[PDB]
Amino acid sequence: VSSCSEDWVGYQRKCYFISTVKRSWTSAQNACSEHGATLAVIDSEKDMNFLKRYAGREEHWVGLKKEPGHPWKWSNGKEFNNWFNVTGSDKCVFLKNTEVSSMECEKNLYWICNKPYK
Amino acid sequence: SSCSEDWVGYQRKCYFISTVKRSWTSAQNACSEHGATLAVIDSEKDMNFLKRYAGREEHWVGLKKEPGHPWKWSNGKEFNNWFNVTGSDKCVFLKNTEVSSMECEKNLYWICNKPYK
Ligand SMILES: [Cl-]
Ligand SMILES: [Cl-]
Ligand SMILES: [Cl-]
Repeated sequence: VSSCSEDWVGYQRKCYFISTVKRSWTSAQNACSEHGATLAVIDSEKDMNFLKRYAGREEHWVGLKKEPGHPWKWSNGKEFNNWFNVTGSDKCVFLKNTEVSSMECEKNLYWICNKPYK
Repeated sequence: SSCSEDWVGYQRKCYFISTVKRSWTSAQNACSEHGATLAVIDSEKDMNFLKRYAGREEHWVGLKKEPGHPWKWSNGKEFNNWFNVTGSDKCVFLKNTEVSSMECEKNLYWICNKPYK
């Protein structure tokens, strides 16, 4: 048995899936959830650097969302402590090779899921 | 299991992206130190992954042409020219928007790969 599917990317004890189609943050989260994953949680600078580089030119949703009145929360429930900057003031976070920013959640963007190694 | 620490697993191969720029030969030797070779590309999936993994900077991969011999992959498989290598040099590099060639003695980042079981 192996830690990740052959069509997922394994890095630093997490398996990643990068989508081939664009959908809303909520639909993407649902799609990750169908595969025992969440929209990507980023634990380290290593994880961030890998994610931004690979994302490339195109915006990709990741597992971070900010609701007015609540702290920033990762999709696995872990509170986010703002160790990286997120520009803009929209609820849903995306990244790409040159930015980590925010956009309206209903916008159709590519996405990235992750889950622990099996 | 999986690829080792600091390696990336995709399509039953483990990949490693360098943090320093070196000649193609020095790069191949560095890969060899870790049971790998400069990246070999078996499929369109591998190619698309490698170009994305490489990002914006040029990275050496395991394709090289000795001017009296055909093109050959670092794992011994002859290259069937399923993609074009532009430029005018012996050693192949790629990045997210390009596969081309450069003088082998030039210092570029590199990507290693190895199968895995
Ligand atoms: Cl998809
Ligand atoms: Cl290195
Ligand atoms: Cl360097």
